[PDB]
Amino acid sequence: AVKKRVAAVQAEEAKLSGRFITMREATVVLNVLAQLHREQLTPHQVTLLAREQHQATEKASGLTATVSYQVEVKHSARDSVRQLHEKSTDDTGSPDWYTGASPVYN
Amino acid sequence: AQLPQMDWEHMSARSSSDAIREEMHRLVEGDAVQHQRVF
Amino acid sequence: YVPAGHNTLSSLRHELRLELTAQSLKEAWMRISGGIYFQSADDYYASVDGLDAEQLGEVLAALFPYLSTYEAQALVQCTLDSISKPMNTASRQLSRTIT
Amino acid sequence: GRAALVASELQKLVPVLLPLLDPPIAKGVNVSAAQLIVASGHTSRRNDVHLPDCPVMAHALPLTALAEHSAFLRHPCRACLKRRVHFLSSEHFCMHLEEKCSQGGGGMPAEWESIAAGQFGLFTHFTDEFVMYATSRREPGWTWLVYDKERPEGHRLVVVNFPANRVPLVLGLWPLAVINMTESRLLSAIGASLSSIRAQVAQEAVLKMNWGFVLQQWKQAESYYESAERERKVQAQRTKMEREAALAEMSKL
Amino acid sequence: YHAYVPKGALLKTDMLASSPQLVTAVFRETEAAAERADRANDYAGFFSRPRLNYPVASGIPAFISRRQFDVQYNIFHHDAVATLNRHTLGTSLEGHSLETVIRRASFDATQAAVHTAAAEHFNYCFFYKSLRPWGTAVPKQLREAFQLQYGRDGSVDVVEEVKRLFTVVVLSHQERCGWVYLVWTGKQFDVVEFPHGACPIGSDLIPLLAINVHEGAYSLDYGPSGLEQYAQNYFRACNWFLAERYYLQATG
Amino acid sequence: QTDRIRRYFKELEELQKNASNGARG
Ligand SMILES: [Zn+2]
Repeated sequence: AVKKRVAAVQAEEAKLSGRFITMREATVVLNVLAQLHREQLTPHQVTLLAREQHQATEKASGLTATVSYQVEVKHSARDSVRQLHEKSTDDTGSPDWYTGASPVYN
Repeated sequence: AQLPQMDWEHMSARSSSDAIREEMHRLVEGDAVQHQRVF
Repeated sequence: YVPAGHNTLSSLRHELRLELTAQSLKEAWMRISGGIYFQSADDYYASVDGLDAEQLGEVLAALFPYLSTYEAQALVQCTLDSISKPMNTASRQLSRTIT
Repeated sequence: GRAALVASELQKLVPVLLPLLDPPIAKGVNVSAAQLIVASGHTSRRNDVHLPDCPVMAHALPLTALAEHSAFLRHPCRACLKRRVHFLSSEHFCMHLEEKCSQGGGGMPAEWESIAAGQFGLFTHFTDEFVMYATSRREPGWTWLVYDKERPEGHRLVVVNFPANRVPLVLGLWPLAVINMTESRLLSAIGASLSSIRAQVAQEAVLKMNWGFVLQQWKQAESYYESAERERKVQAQRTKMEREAALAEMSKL
Repeated sequence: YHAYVPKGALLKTDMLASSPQLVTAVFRETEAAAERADRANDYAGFFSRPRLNYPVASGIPAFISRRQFDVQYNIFHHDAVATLNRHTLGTSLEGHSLETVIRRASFDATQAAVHTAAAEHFNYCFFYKSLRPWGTAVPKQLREAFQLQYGRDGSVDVVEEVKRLFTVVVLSHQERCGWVYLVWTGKQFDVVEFPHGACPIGSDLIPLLAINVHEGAYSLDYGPSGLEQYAQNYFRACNWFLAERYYLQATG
Repeated sequence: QTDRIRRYFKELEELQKNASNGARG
């Protein structure tokens, strides 16, 4: 248990350092290959889908809605970089939320 | 995409010594002798 | 003896685990692709019929951005090799020898 | 040792990026690095691409030789200086919280034992968790002690070590303390087995730890996360993004 | 005798002024070394500190100091391999070389400690190799490989352009914990940078030179402020033979 | 049972190559 916990610490740190993966962090890559062999692709269609997944990476954002304007309903969406863009700022958008101990530059 | 850093409040559940126990209990239940190689 | 940490009566309806293992990848894929299994990376590549290595390397350098360039390609190859048998190539082989 | 070079180098990168984060920050002078890290952190690959003819992009200029290179400072870029800033800002923030939580010549455990006893059962559990988390470091770096808001009932005062300097603001955590596990620390310890002469720092700093200061920190966070302008701004952003979603979904009819 | 004389001590042309204290203290040490070495061989494991092919009595000449290199080698790498043999001995990946632990517990959280240990271990091995006590003039099969890549209406200073790029990415790494390798990407060269927790085999590249820009790697020799002087000095003690004969098998 | 594993998976691979032409063309 001791060693398994010390790795379970580094198994958190490397994850939050970004370049390390897990089951629901690579399960989408299992899905990538799944549908690439399901609905066949050509190379340039692959580059189009890759630019699609780079536009759904650093700007795609959650809380997507749809109409059934008479009736509308909204629920949350898959991850991105922009959900980090919004979780780094207390979800406030104003990066000066840390009113506590911090050095200042004037 | 599914960014790694985001799912964290679960990745310290591990390094919390509460889930260390709740999974080492399973590992100990599993280290025993078993007589079934497949289903 | 039943090896260590290898669960016997593990199903697919049994919830998915978290450990990056060959067994874990293979069973998660069994859920995911339904029934596709490749005897190597290159069975998958003959199925994809013209998707080179870089054609997935760029896809994944995009998909997860904190990865570096060649590291995207590495995740590519590694998930292949882990749902397959590892590959016989002068790349891996010169890695082994030099190392 | 920071006022030697980093506190002397940062103020020359702050005035040049404060333009490019005007939509984030139009303030001016009163920017704590706790704002530079948060906005000038998420260093983009397609949004903050390298601006054409960038020398720390064309691998002709070292990213560390920017704040002296005026030729870059004239026509700068966003990421090509957002990272340099996201490193030096974070470094000085680590050293700040460091001297602030280390000044433990005063023997004052407070109703801080009450907090931690609620969270563990015993405060030795806490000193042990905190020494384990810094010794079990995937890298010679900085450990942090922070506050979380999703279980803040009893299970709050949560430690985590982070990469070389990435401070637990970039994941939206409220740092309460630091520990110096960097190689500059371990080489100082050497001057007197690594798995031992970093426990010689884990369970050494968790005693040189000025917990009073950190109690001011905990009540600072217990005031921020327990005030009302927090609900205000959060409901504001939760309506802003919801409207930006609805308008976009009602586009191509 | 070499097999008994303890693992760090140094026999001498004994002075014959060997006092009783002079002798009794060194025996007390040797008896300490004896039990720590009967302790090493049960703290020990699969991997070991790669021996180096050259003397390091003093410093690796005109590059590094005796004390500085003994720091890295004796403590930090011994640390790396010791935690690697803490971590791999006893997990489903036990006892196949770094070249297979890296690659089969690579890019993974649930074995993150494992992969970090593995990669850093190798890294140290390769820096060790890539050094040499008085430097190797870049060979003729190699210099032309670098002409084909970094010759832009240029003169004999093309390997100097590559040294330029070396120093450049040394300093464009900032965390002061990591590794800068000149590699061969399977298509072209590129001085890649390296965190603590990665290696050119996690990066699938052919390591051709190994630089160690860890803050601790030069803290004692010049300090953090002499990193440019170090990234220069490293080339009076790099091994372009190792580089080039790896590059040739890399190509074909 | 060993042959049963082998049968199940080869007929799943047959199904996959069937779904290939049935889904893309
Ligand atoms: Zn640039």
